[PDB]
Amino acid sequence: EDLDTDNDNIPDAYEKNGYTIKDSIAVKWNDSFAEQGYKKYVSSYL
Amino acid sequence: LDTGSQTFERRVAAKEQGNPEDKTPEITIGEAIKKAFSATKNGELLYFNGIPIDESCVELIFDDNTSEIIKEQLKYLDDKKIYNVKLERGMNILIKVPSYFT
Ligand SMILES: [Ca+2]
Repeated sequence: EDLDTDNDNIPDAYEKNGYTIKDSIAVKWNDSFAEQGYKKYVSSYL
Repeated sequence: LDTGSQTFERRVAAKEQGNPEDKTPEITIGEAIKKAFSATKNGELLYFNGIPIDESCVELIFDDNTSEIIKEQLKYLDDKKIYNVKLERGMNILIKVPSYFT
C-alpha cells in the first residue's frame, strides 16, 4: 500500500517527488517519457 | 453548410495535438463532413439531400488559420484533396453550395 494523506488519489511519495497521469491513474515519474509528451507535476502532499 | 436557402451548423470533436492522453479518434475532413450532415456516399462522391457537396462541387471557405493548416498539410500529403486533411481542433470549414452546377 501507498500512503495518501490528503485523500486525493495521488500517493504522498508521488506528490513530493514527481508524477504524471496515465490512463487516469497517477504513475511515478520515469524520466524517459518526457518525449512521449508527458509532463511531470509536483504538488503539496498535505 | 450553406445550401443557399438554409444553413446547417455542426461541431465535430477533434483531438488535441500536444497531448498523449487525448484518445479522441482521428477522422479526415471528408469523413467528418459525411458524419456531421449524414450525407450519402455515391460510389466515390458525397451527396446531401439531392445536392452534390463533394470537394469539387462546392466552394470551401476557411479563416486564415484553417487555410494555412490545410495547405501545409497538403504539402506533406499525396493524393492531394482537401477532404483528406485531419480536422485539427479549431477549424472553421464553411461549405458553400453553388447556385448552378454542371
Ligand atoms: Ca495525495
